Amino acid sequence: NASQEEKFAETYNETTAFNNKVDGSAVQLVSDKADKAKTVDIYEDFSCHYCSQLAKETDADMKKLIEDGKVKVNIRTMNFLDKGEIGHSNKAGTAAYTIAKDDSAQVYWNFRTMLMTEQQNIWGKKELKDLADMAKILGAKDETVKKIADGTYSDEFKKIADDNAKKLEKDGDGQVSSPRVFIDGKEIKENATWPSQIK
Repeated sequence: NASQEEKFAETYNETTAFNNKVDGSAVQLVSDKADKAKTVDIYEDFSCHYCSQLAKETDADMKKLIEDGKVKVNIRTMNFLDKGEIGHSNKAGTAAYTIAKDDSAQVYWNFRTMLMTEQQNIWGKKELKDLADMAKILGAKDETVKKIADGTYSDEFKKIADDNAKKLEKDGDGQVSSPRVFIDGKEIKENATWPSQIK
């Protein structure tokens, strides 16, 4: 509820030292320290439990690898859990994409963490205007908040999600599911420990 959400500003308030941009259908996270960095593709859906668990398990180790220039992470959001409808995966994904495209890496990172951590509490209960309010609490620019509420990128996001599903089908084993992690194009078997592959 509203009073709970005000406190998110304390809860989801990590600092970041990397850049964010949209590259094709990826949200690319990479720092200026990148030095022969490995490309890490992460296919995920904001309604998916195992994606939320993976984020909880790996986000701290991932953040450091990005900051230190060891990896370039492509967050490749999908929306299959909405089963073709415009549901939570699309709304949450659109909101996060809007921040990724127009706003700071720090707000993006904290918003993504929030969506994954709060997943079961918020699934199906947040419209774009509500996600916009959450983005404001987490520091998004005024225009970003407006674009989330307005669904300015809803259609763009539909294509992002479809494009990531198509890429996953081509690059993997043909199955589209999530979460999935690839390092330099090779699928990782135990996703929960992928950061430990990076030396």
